Amino acid sequence: DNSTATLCLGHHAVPNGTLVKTITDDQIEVTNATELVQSSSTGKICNNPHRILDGIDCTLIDALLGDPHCDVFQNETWDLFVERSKAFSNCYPYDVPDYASLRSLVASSGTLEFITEGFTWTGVTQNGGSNACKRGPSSGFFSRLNWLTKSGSTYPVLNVTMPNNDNFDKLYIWGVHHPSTNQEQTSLYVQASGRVTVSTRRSQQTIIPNIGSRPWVRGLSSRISIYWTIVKPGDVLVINSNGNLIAPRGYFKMRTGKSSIMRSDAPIDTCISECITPNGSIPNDKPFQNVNKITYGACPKYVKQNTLKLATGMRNVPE
Amino acid sequence: DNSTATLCLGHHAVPNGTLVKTITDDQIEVTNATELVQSSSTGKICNNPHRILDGIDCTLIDALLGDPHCDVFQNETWDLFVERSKAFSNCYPYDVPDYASLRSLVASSGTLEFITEGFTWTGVTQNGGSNACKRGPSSGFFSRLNWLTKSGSTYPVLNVTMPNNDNFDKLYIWGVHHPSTNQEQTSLYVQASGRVTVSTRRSQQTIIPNIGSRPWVRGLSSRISIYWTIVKPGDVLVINSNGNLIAPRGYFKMRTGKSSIMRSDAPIDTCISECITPNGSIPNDKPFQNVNKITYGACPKYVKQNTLKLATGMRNVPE
Amino acid sequence: DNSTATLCLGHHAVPNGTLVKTITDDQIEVTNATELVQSSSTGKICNNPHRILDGIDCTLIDALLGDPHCDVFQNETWDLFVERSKAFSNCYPYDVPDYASLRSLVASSGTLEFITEGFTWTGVTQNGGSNACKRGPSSGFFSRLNWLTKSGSTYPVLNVTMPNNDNFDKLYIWGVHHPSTNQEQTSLYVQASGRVTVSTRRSQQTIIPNIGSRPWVRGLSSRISIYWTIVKPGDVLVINSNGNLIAPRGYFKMRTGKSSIMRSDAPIDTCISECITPNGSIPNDKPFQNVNKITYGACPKYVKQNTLKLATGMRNVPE
Amino acid sequence: GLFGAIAGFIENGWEGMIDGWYGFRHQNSEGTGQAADLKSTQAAIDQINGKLNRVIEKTNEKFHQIEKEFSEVEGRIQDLEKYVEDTKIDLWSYNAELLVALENQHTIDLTDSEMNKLFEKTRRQLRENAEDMGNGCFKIYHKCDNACIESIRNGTYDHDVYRDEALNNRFQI
Amino acid sequence: GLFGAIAGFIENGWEGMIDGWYGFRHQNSEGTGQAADLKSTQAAIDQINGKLNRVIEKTNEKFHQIEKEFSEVEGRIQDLEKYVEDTKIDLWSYNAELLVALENQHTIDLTDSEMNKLFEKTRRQLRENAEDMGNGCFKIYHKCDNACIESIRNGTYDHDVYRDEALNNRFQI
Amino acid sequence: GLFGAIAGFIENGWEGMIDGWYGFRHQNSEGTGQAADLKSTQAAIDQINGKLNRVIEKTNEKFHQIEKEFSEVEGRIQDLEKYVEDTKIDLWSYNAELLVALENQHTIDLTDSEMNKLFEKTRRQLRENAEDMGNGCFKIYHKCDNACIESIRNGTYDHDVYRDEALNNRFQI
Ligand SMILES: *[C@@H]1O[C@H](CO[C@@H]2O[C@@H](C)[C@@H](O)[C@@H](O)[C@@H]2O)[C@@H](O[C@@H]2O[C@H](CO)[C@@H](O[C@@H]3O[C@H](CO[C@H]4O[C@H](CO)[C@@H](O)[C@H](O)[C@@H]4O[C@@H]4O[C@H](CO)[C@@H](O[C@@H]5O[C@H](CO)[C@H](O)[C@H](O)[C@H]5O)[C@H](O)[C@H]4NC(C)=O)[C@@H](O)[C@H](O[C@H]4O[C@H](CO)[C@@H](O)[C@H](O)[C@@H]4O[C@@H]4O[C@H](CO)[C@@H](O)[C@H](O)[C@H]4NC(C)=O)[C@@H]3O)[C@H](O)[C@H]2NC(C)=O)[C@H](O)[C@H]1NC(C)=O
Ligand SMILES: *[C@@H]1O[C@H](CO[C@@H]2O[C@@H](C)[C@@H](O)[C@@H](O)[C@@H]2O)[C@@H](O[C@@H]2O[C@H](CO)[C@@H](O[C@@H]3O[C@H](CO[C@H]4O[C@H](CO)[C@@H](O)[C@H](O)[C@@H]4O[C@@H]4O[C@H](CO)[C@@H](O[C@@H]5O[C@H](CO)[C@H](O)[C@H](O)[C@H]5O)[C@H](O)[C@H]4NC(C)=O)[C@@H](O)[C@H](O[C@H]4O[C@H](CO)[C@@H](O)[C@H](O)[C@@H]4O[C@@H]4O[C@H](CO)[C@@H](O)[C@H](O)[C@H]4NC(C)=O)[C@@H]3O)[C@H](O)[C@H]2NC(C)=O)[C@H](O)[C@H]1NC(C)=O
Ligand SMILES: *[C@@H]1O[C@H](CO[C@@H]2O[C@@H](C)[C@@H](O)[C@@H](O)[C@@H]2O)[C@@H](O[C@@H]2O[C@H](CO)[C@@H](O[C@@H]3O[C@H](CO[C@H]4O[C@H](CO)[C@@H](O)[C@H](O)[C@@H]4O[C@@H]4O[C@H](CO)[C@@H](O[C@@H]5O[C@H](CO)[C@H](O)[C@H](O)[C@H]5O)[C@H](O)[C@H]4NC(C)=O)[C@@H](O)[C@H](O[C@H]4O[C@H](CO)[C@@H](O)[C@H](O)[C@@H]4O[C@@H]4O[C@H](CO)[C@@H](O)[C@H](O)[C@H]4NC(C)=O)[C@@H]3O)[C@H](O)[C@H]2NC(C)=O)[C@H](O)[C@H]1NC(C)=O
Ligand SMILES: *[C@@H]1O[C@H](CO)[C@@H](O[C@@H]2O[C@H](CO)[C@@H](O[C@@H]3O[C@H](CO[C@H]4O[C@H](CO)[C@@H](O)[C@H](O)[C@@H]4O)[C@@H](O)[C@H](O)[C@@H]3O)[C@H](O)[C@H]2NC(C)=O)[C@H](O)[C@H]1NC(C)=O
Ligand SMILES: *[C@@H]1O[C@H](CO)[C@@H](O[C@@H]2O[C@H](CO)[C@@H](O[C@@H]3O[C@H](CO[C@H]4O[C@H](CO)[C@@H](O)[C@H](O)[C@@H]4O)[C@@H](O)[C@H](O)[C@@H]3O)[C@H](O)[C@H]2NC(C)=O)[C@H](O)[C@H]1NC(C)=O
Ligand SMILES: *[C@@H]1O[C@H](CO)[C@@H](O[C@@H]2O[C@H](CO)[C@@H](O)[C@H](O)[C@H]2NC(C)=O)[C@H](O)[C@H]1NC(C)=O
Ligand SMILES: *[C@@H]1O[C@H](CO)[C@@H](O[C@@H]2O[C@H](CO)[C@@H](O)[C@H](O)[C@H]2NC(C)=O)[C@H](O)[C@H]1NC(C)=O
Ligand SMILES: *[C@@H]1O[C@H](CO)[C@@H](O[C@@H]2O[C@H](CO)[C@@H](O)[C@H](O)[C@H]2NC(C)=O)[C@H](O)[C@H]1NC(C)=O
Ligand SMILES: *[C@@H]1O[C@H](CO)[C@@H](O)[C@H](O)[C@H]1NC(C)=O
Ligand SMILES: *[C@@H]1O[C@H](CO)[C@@H](O)[C@H](O)[C@H]1NC(C)=O
Ligand SMILES: *[C@@H]1O[C@H](CO)[C@@H](O)[C@H](O)[C@H]1NC(C)=O
Ligand SMILES: *[C@@H]1O[C@H](CO)[C@@H](O)[C@H](O)[C@H]1NC(C)=O
Repeated sequence: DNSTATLCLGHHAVPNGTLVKTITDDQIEVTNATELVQSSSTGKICNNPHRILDGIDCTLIDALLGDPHCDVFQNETWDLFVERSKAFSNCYPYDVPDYASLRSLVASSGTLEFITEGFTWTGVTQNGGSNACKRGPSSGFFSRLNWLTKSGSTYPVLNVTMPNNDNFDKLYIWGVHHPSTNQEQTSLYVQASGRVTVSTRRSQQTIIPNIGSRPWVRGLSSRISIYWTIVKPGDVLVINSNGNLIAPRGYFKMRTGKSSIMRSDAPIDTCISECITPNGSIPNDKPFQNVNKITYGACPKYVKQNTLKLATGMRNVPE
Repeated sequence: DNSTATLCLGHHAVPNGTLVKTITDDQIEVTNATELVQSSSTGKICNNPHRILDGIDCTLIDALLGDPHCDVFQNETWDLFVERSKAFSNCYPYDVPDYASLRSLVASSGTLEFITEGFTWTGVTQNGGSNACKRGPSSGFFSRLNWLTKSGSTYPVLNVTMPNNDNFDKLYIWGVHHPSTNQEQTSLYVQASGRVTVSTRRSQQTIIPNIGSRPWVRGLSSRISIYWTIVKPGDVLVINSNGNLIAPRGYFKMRTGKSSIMRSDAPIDTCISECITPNGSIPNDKPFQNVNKITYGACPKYVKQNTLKLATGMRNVPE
Repeated sequence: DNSTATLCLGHHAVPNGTLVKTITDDQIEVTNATELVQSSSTGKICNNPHRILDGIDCTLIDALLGDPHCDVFQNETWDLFVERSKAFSNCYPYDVPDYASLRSLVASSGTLEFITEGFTWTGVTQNGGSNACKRGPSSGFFSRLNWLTKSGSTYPVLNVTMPNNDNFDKLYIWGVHHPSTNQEQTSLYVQASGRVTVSTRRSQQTIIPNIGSRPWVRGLSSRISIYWTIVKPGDVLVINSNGNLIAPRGYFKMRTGKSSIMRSDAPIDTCISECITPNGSIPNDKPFQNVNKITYGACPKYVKQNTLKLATGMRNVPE
Repeated sequence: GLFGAIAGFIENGWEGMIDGWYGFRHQNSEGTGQAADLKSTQAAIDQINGKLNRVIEKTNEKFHQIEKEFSEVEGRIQDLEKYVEDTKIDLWSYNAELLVALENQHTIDLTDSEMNKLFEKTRRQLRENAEDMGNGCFKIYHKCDNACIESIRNGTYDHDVYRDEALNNRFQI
Repeated sequence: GLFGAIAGFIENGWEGMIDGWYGFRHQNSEGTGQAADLKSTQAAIDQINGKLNRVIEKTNEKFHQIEKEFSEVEGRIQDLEKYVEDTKIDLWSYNAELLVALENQHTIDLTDSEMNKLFEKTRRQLRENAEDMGNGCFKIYHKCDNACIESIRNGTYDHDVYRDEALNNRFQI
Repeated sequence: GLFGAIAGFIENGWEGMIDGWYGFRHQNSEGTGQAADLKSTQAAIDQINGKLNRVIEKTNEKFHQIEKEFSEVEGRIQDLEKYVEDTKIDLWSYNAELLVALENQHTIDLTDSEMNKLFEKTRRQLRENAEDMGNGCFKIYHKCDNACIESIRNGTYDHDVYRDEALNNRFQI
């Protein structure tokens, strides 16, 4: 009875194996890895867990103002407002000095609740309609706006007030008319040079209208410029005008929330996915993502790399 | 006679011990650690080593312009201007287009040194006061501002110059008056439509006044808009006006300081703390802080976490 | 015959050696290192591989508008436009509301191609010149601008269009005149109160001129304000004016490129350096740089440290 | 790897070993064995699991942010919106790149270590009854059947039982 | 720990050992001892201090920054101000989180190593006069009083003196 | 270093060794030798090269950025432009500082390891024919000329040939 024995120690290798980046090695083969960058999408937006509002063919601004074909969106609420590329305006031609900011601040509010207040317009005609903004059989205007023309042939100096006696902020959206011809200017407003002042106690803004031709937008050369004034609790809204004023019917409520807006053409689906991208909803099981820098929800960090393998095994040394 | 001996090697453990985050471990116990996040404050602001100026009931803007109750702040100097929430305005009602920028650029200057320059206002009345801005027994105005009304019944076209023949920058603060009524407009300025142009050789700005009612602020519907123009060494300041001009009395000096401003109600104390926060001063022994993102001085970096233990001992393995 | 032997194992040390920062050590000596922070420059800007354009004594804005001495820069093209500090203006005195933005968007365009479009100006005198802007023998104006005065003694309401029937974006650069005196205002434009509106179908802007003195710049008190309007493919440019209109002769082309602008007085040389800095071109063989935060091309990251040694050898332990 | 076991004194891995990450190939009088060690394999798995969980730990959540695409050309403010967005993406990109670089380097050294721990644990367990050949195998200088090999594997090897026999076998001329 | 000493082949620490970080519990003919090793303890303390100083090293110092709180709703410029502030705080939060993770992991391996260094230092000092039991203890195969144990501790142990006695005690049948 | 070789149990390096990074100083009957080991030096050079390359690896490239210098005082927008630039520079400055800190700590440990690898590889090669003196030298207990030392150096050392002579020389009273 005379013999020895051998005991070898070792680890495992794999036939396949995965290249990985290290500190001293550009590429080096390990037993296994996992992708840290999420780089594909389902292609559609899950209706959960966020409250999504599909704007179909309405932009948030058009919905806000009350473009007749956007009447479905009255008092609507969202976490994400999705603006589709096929959106069109079909009311009176308009433009917004800092369009971007209005679109932003309303997005974040995440509500279109409109409270109608009893403004009194002494000695001027109201509810001015237009063929460029049809409402069913006859013609009309934005729903959240009052078009003021003259009475008989007299358009007085408008002096109205509306104090904020509530505990929330008020958002007033009001406008200014810019007529094509001096001929048009006087027919609606009398005074050939109108003027609109809207103010709180903290600040003000006066807009003087500007007569002249713009290009044909819905058969019209005239324009309406849209403006906004926020009124804090205990402040007051004063409106002055000797002409060219597009009256507000009341205010929008404001909320401090997690809500926002996104341009996307992705369909909407019945599923749950916390992280949304314009490309569709994406899973968030990974730390990093390469889909789109624009995101909504608890998302992975956008990164330039399309792939990033994290070693989940030892160095692979094969036979 | 024959026997052996045993020599063991080992390390120490502790009865208590501290949980710590690692690369492979969410929590794991070590011998001892230190906090890397400073998460508490004294509650008060040390008067050192920074030159702190307690605004008390004055905003920097009110102190700048010369609101009578802010007269103590004439020529004042600071590293940090502290603005209290109990601050009020008690002069003529006013607003500032880009209030924020003014408040900022003056903060950074870190001085309120005002140089009175011999401006000549031909054919107009100066030193206009008001009951909304009382000075001792009678009524007054901002101290750094000249209210120009008309002479007899004539308000000529004001055309004045003031070349910067010094080697430092000049800061000019001037205004425009907005009357409540056309009745008020002509009583002070004659021409029913005033105008103010202020210009260097590099740029310019013209403000046309806007008549109308604002809400009652200290019994007044009228307002004053506040504007600023910086004049480089060699350049010239020109001032035009056919009415509604709130003249400057001279200029403020400018410094490129390490000075700034901070909103806070923390009391001020006799002590030395380099790092300041609106919650009070915080020590800077740690690399990270969780008190407030708003800081002044040599401070730890603001971070989202309240705690971050750094292991200062071995893994703890107890008996 | 009894004998043993000795085999020692060791590593090398060097006589000199280099101090290096570590995780546990402020300074510690190793066998060798390399600089990771690039901290010196050649002093000059290599003419390769980027297309560099030396503005000499012209600014990009002066070159754009057509300041006579900047006539060499017509239709020019750059990857980098280098602005020298010895640059002057020698045409009609001017200012640009948001100068900075104009200078930038044109910088990024990287081209000054100008397309002359046959605009029709009815009942007004064209090609107005000035002695403050000499073109060889006689006087003149900016090359890319048309100065409109009145015909006989009449200046009709100018109403013109220029629809973008191409597939690229158009850049129109146009102006507004601000006369010194009402005496001047009427002599050129008749109507003592001019007005310029320029608009697309999406947005608009009216500029009302402001009469008054500015300081003597090239013997003149008058000014011209410069404005810009981009016109998308399909859109229309409309121009209205009852006076004070500085007409555009046509448009500039737009390119989305890698082009930009830089202030520097470094000479330009014949060499190849991918990375440019106002101090001159710098090599990019290092990941970090301390020369200047302002860079162009594939550059190292600007970093606050002047030096950052990376150990390329073992710890040094000498005899 | 800092310990020079995997891709070190052990020349290659074992594509046969499916039962675990580390283990024993043996050769004795009574034949051949091959079993995977749980305690070292587990250690290497928990740590890699532990570190995977740290990395996958839910990073933060934003909602309303700045716009990141623009149809028009605006200049200064837009320039600033793009530069903010660009430098942000760059710093994350560097974090992501450096993260894996560090993690992977470590994961490698972790596993190398775990292999070395299993070796030195076995070395001590054997005491004077064996010798290090160099290639990650010992020569056990005594009779060591499958039941004997097993006792090493499960940690219950008594070196005294075999010492006199192995010691004596180790010194012959 | 990468070295498998602390929480490895040394099963637990010593709550008793107040005098230092690493040390020696012994058992000889003349009784019991227990002392702490300075050199290894110092080494571990200096590096941990060395790295503490690096972390506490005064970072940067700002003065006039942007505004970070807003009483009014302003839209776009304010959106940009807030987003810039948030992405900054996030990138610092990551740096802080990853810092301690890296530092802590290291601190553990550093102390583990220092433990292992002491063990191997002692192993080499004893040469042929001792054997590794596996639990971080040696069996000194000779007579070794408190004066003898001491000589090991203070690094002045002469193995020749004891070799013949220990060597002879180690190979008996 | 974590392995305690360089600046550890090897008290100093060798300013004489020009030919490489690691190596052998010997002392036999027939005289004195000194050579550098290629394989361990290469391992240590390739890794440091491998990591230098990772660090120098082309970082990104920008073109039109924001303006970073201003001749005028503007307030809010300029405030925001400067703060964006400043916080960007700071995050990079921290990355740059922390990079070399980590890298350098590692480079040191890596080379310490490579030294330890060479040592243990030699220890294993010699088997029973030598003993560790404590200072990174073995005493080869047999006769070992230049041709013998060479065999160790190039890896082709046969311990069987010398075992009987060495083993016998090692135990004499
Ligand atoms: C979107 O939301 C808005 C706001 O709602 C708020 O937010 C949502 C999300 C919810 O949370 C909701 O609970 C919140 O309130 C909704 O807006 C409402 O819309 C309805 C109709 O769609 C409006 O009702 C009509 O009002 C006409 C007159 O209005 C006022 O003004 C006159 C002066 O001209 C006063 O004399 C009146 O009293 C009215 O006064 C208003 O009364 C409200 C209720 O008391 C007040 O609102 C309340 O305010 C308190 C605060 O204290 C709380 O906030 C409450 O929750 C809130 O409701 C409001 O402040 C006050 N306003 C003013 C200015 O004083 C009416 O004339 C008209 O009646 C006709 O129609 C009825 C049929 O539906 C019929 O029963 C009537 O008899 C009458 O019929 C008419 O008769 C004449 C006879 O000559 C005929 O000629 C006519 O042809 C005939 N008409 C018709 C149609 O048959 C309506 O009742 C309501 O005022 C308005 N409220 C607000 C706050 O804006 C909106 O509904 C939501 N949109 C959608 C799509 O869901
Ligand atoms: C805050 O700082 C500001 C600025 O100062 C600077 O900053 C600070 C921080 C320090 O660093 C300081 O050193 C810096 O200089 C200070 O502002 C000063 O305020 C004082 C009063 O508080 C002003 O003095 C009054 O001037 C009146 C006349 O004004 C000028 O204009 C008229 C034309 O209408 C001329 O005829 C005068 O000569 C005055 O001209 C000025 O003279 C200054 C002094 O030389 C010049 O300043 C110097 O400028 C140079 C530039 O090269 C440097 O910059 C210097 O450093 C700087 O000092 C200035 O340029 C020049 N301006 C012009 C446009 O030409 C006087 O009438 C009045 O005198 C009365 O009161 C005296 C009693 O206090 C009395 O002795 C006099 O006799 C006179 O008495 C009056 O007489 C009449 C007779 O008819 C009687 O009926 C009256 O009853 C009687 N009145 C009274 C009250 O008794 C003042 O002396 C000073 O002009 C002003 N300087 C500046 C630069 O703005 C301010 O003091 C600081 N505030 C605080 C709270 O500390
Ligand atoms: C910088 O570039 C710009 C733009 O060019 C573009 O970009 C560059 C980078 C290149 O890629 C280029 O290829 C691109 O096109 C250049 O701008 C050009 O400049 C030249 C001269 O330098 C201009 O030519 C003069 O035009 C006068 C008439 O103007 C027009 O309007 C009248 C009505 O008022 C029409 O009847 C005319 O036909 C002209 O119409 C224009 O014709 C162009 C040619 O087809 C059209 O341009 C083309 O458009 C198409 C689009 O389909 C493509 O884009 C092409 O690439 C582009 O070229 C243009 O659209 C069209 N516009 C309109 C509104 O209809 C002429 O009268 C004048 O001729 C005189 O001078 C000649 C000597 O050179 C001489 O031979 C002629 O006979 C004539 O002589 C005059 O005769 C009278 C008689 O009484 C005498 O009294 C005079 O003394 C005598 N004059 C002289 C000087 O002797 C010119 O030919 C051209 O219009 C202009 N093009 C554009 C697009 O703006 C510029 O050259 C570059 N700068 C530099 C420094 O290089
Ligand atoms: C998720 O959605 C993101 C947003 O859409 C994706 O990023 C975008 O990707 C597209 C690429 O399709 C980029 O669009 C442009 O493509 C054109 C090229 O098309 C034309 O030019 C070629 C020339 O070869 C011509 O032959 C063709 O006929 C076309 O006319 C380029 O000219 C543009 O420069 C641009 O690259 C978007 O720019 C890009 N957006 C961003 C922000 O990067 C994203 O990749 C999607 N990801 C997933 C996973 O779905
Ligand atoms: C140092 O100072 C910083 C600035 O003050 C501190 O940060 C701020 O912390 C406060 C905590 O109060 C936050 O203020 C708000 O808190 C109210 C909660 O009160 C209301 O809600 C409850 C519901 O239970 C209700 O019962 C009450 O009646 C109240 O109506 C919230 O409604 C607000 O949304 C808000 O969170 C600030 O938000 C916060 N600042 C920021 C910028 O987030 C900081 O924590 C201080 N740190 C130290 C160490 O002192
Ligand atoms: C100013 O010019 C515009 C454009 O030349 C004129 O508007 C055009 O009017 C016709 C018929 O009236 C329409 O078919 C075109 O579509 C219009 N073009 C544009 C661009 O709007 C307008 O008539 C002129 N206006 C005045 C007041 O003279
Ligand atoms: C325009 O309306 C305002 C607002 O109602 C009027 O100002 C009020 O005037 C009375 C005294 O006459 C004050 O007691 C109120 O406090 C004022 N209201 C506010 C909101 O300030 C003003 O009288 C009107 N002005 C004109 C020119 O018609
Ligand atoms: C308004 O004042 C300015 C400045 O005093 C006058 O412009 C000066 O005019 C003379 C020649 O007439 C020039 O030598 C000066 O250089 C000018 N000064 C500046 C600052 O430009 C101008 O004449 C006045 N204008 C009116 C309409 O009265
Ligand atoms: C540093 O680089 C190498 C690598 O460590 C070294 O050989 C040399 O001494 C140093 N300097 C050089 C190559 O200039
Ligand atoms: C370990 O293995 C031995 C030999 O095969 C055997 O006696 C027993 O099953 C194991 N020991 C224990 C405690 O389970
Ligand atoms: C080491 O300990 C021994 C035994 O107590 C003693 O001789 C001596 O004091 C110590 N050595 C030195 C160098 O001090
Ligand atoms: C190793 O060295 C020995 C002794 O010098 C020599 O015989 C042999 O050539 C070397 N082996 C190899 C494989 O080169």
